[PDB]
Amino acid sequence: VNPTVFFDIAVDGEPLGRVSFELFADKVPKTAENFRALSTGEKGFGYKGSCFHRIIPGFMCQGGDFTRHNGTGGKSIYGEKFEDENFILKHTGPGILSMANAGPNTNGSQFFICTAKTEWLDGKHVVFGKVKEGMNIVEAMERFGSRNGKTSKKITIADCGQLE
Ligand SMILES: CC(C)[C@@H]1NC(=O)CCCC/C=C/C=C/CCOC(=O)[C@@H]2CCCN(N2)C(=O)[C@H](Cc2cccc(O)c2)NC1=O
Repeated sequence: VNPTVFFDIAVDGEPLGRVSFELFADKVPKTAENFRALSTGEKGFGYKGSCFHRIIPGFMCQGGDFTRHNGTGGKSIYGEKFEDENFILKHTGPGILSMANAGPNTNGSQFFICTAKTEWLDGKHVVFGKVKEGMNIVEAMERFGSRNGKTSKKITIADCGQLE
């Protein structure tokens, strides 16, 4: 009933490991579906081959700009940015998957993975999933970030899809 999807993470093209996510389709169906479909690539576009453009150790890893690859782009499966679905789920700790945005109701494809409890994001960013397996891989990804977020190596989603 709740999809599981995975990313295979690579560092400058070399496999690091697999991160899998439970998507909370029972609580945020529209936001979950967006990420799910972009993870399978089923519409002809999505996350495969894209990079994590901003990694800030102790805070979060942000990705999802598969159109411009620099953090300015990305697009939802809905033909336009979409509304903040709800704010039921909170940023409770490491592993929380949540939507990046440019203000209220501007969800696209960019998302972030928390690497700490970030409760100050509640009510601003829509939480729609959590890491299930491979949190250690997300932690390792932090090695390649910095205080301002620029990455020291290219951190990419070499492959991704749905497991369940
Ligand atoms: C999706 C994309 C088109 C979007 N871009 C625009 O709004 C234009 C200007 C961005 C300025 C960038 C600031 C970066 C600051 C570094 C620390 O915080 C971040 O990395 C945040 C973490 C939550 C997810 N997120 N970026 C975003 O959603 C950020 C906005 C943000 C910044 C800081 C705190 C915060 O809660 C939210 N938005 C974006 O990245």
